[PDB]
Amino acid sequence: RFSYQQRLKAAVHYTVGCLCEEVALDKEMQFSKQTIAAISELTFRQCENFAKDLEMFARHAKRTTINTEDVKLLARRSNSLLKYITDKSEEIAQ
Amino acid sequence: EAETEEQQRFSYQQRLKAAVHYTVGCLCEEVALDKEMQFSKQTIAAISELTFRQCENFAKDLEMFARHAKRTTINTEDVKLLARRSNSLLKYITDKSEEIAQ
Amino acid sequence: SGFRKELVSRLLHLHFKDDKTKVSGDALQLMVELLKVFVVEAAVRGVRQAQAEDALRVDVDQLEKVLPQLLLDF
Amino acid sequence: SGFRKELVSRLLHLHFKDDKTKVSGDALQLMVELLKVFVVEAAVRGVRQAQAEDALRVDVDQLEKVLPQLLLDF
Amino acid sequence: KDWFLSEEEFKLWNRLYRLRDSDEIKEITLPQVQFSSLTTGIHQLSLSEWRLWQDHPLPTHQVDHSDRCRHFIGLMQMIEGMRHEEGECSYELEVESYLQMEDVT
Ligand SMILES: [Zn+2]
Repeated sequence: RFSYQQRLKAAVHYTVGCLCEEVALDKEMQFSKQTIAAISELTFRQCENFAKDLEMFARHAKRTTINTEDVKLLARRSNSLLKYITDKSEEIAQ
Repeated sequence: EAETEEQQRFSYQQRLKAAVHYTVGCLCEEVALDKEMQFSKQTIAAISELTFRQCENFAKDLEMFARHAKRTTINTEDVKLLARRSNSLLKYITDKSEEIAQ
Repeated sequence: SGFRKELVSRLLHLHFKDDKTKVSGDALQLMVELLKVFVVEAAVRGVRQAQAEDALRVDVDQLEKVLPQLLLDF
Repeated sequence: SGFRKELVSRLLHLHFKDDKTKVSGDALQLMVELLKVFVVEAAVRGVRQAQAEDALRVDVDQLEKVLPQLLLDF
Repeated sequence: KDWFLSEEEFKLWNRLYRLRDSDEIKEITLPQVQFSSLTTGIHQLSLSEWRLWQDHPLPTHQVDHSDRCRHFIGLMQMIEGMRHEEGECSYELEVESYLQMEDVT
């Protein structure tokens, strides 16, 4: 009865809820249901930006397959984010 | 010495901010005519300072986008990527690009 | 706890403009991590704003206070 | 009215990380146009915000309200 | 496993997270990208309602503030500093002696 996109959104929302429950436990602070839904809606939108950017970045380098340099480019604005993603890339590569 | 380099960096910054501000004030006077509303001087100052700072963001991205395509010279493809958050912005810029070609 | 790669793959494909586009296996793994970092960043920043106000929980108000600076970082 | 190519070029060179970096003349002329759209988009959003508040003119409080989304769109 | 929620995960989402038509807020939306120059149960997330909170850098967790976020913070500081000027503008006074006409049209 759920459309494809409703099922993706629900899957996203549930994973967001679970990550928030972990944070809530670790930092001793609960989240409202509304906050968790808000973070999910932000995350779904963020993934749209990420996906569109990744496709355009890959194409800008004459590639149809997105690679880990496209992802690094996604992370370019924050030094700690880029470092984190660069480290993880090396990890995967090992 | 280092103090001289700093005074010169500062004075050259203010030159470029002045030129941005002049131009921003002209563009906002045109919008003001067209939309029949005025801007405070403070609003024009704020838009100029935003535009000045936004040049740094554009400049850094152009350079990274060029480098992602193995180029040290920035091209109009790099520029179109700056417009990518909006389909209509991207459309408007791609046209200007094509008009600029011919 | 995190996003399944099967889901992230479909999430990325949902927005691609071109049917030719693919995602490398390593890139997908990285996008799995990046989405989690985003969620956790929003959540912990909302927590800090709640702690700073001595609030009982993170409500939408607290998230919205941290939002412009979060979205500008990403 | 608008920006001169020469000014746009100085603004960009001030900020490049690498002195090798150069800008094609076509790129430069397209940056002139993009900059103008940016400024005019800022000013028009400010006008629309002032109207939403029945204000008679655009003060900085109205600009403040449209700034985040403007930065995110560029 | 699968991209979609299992029966158990779906049940959990339905009872813990899913927003309902009888909740005070039944939907959260994000403002859509719009370029102007070219709802009872519905909460649209605001990027402006808390503008007076934005003139200082907020805490981070793992992700440092970006340069554009630092510029945003600095612009908010500039605006705060000018908010109560009537008429004659301090920014003009700081830059206009550096203007060179050859730079402009
Ligand atoms: Zn930030």
